[PDB]
Amino acid sequence: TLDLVNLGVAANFAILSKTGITDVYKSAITGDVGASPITGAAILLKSDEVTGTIFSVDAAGPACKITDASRLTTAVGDMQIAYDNAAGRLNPDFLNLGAGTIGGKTLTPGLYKWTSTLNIPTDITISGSSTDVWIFQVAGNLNMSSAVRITLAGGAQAKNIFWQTAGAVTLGSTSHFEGNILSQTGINMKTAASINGRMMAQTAVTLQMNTVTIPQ
Ligand SMILES: [Cl-]
Ligand SMILES: [Cl-]
Ligand SMILES: [Cl-]
Repeated sequence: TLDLVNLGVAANFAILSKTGITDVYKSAITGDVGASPITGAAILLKSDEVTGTIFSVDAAGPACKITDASRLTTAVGDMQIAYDNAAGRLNPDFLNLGAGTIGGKTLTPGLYKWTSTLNIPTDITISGSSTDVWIFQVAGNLNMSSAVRITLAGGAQAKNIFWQTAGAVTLGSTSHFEGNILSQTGINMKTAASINGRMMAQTAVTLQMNTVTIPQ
């Protein structure tokens, strides 16, 4: 059975980036948010958008920010460790499933790899037990089209789903994502898309009136 990806201190964040968090008011984020090593001024959220704590590396940022460089440095390091962990998993159960487009599929537990960009243009289901683990390795971008829902079935839990992407992630408007995202570049959400999962970007996270909830 596939091991979880240990997020370390990054597990405590709904959104964690390295070059900031952009936002088209109003979003609704549940969980802590942070960015490092960029200045906290690059976190463009307000306090009424975040249920939790906004962490900054310095004295800049939203009014409600907490300055804690050492925690952010550990979280971002742990985020990098998790990204490398997840990208380093060997012996995939699936390789280039659906030839890079996977609309309509039901995904069972395991390690999946794509040597291209992955597209999700219609609804999909992730199906498994409450202890099963999915790891999706994407060597290109990860795209999901407008209004696409990812449905969880059989007891599958968002906290046991990990998406590792070497390129940028784009979630289209009204879409609904499930699982943790470890992006090597950005994670870009569009108008009123939602995610039950974490947004861990090694560049920036950009939002447009999104709902972001940390997995329970
Ligand atoms: Cl850092
Ligand atoms: Cl990769
Ligand atoms: Cl846009």
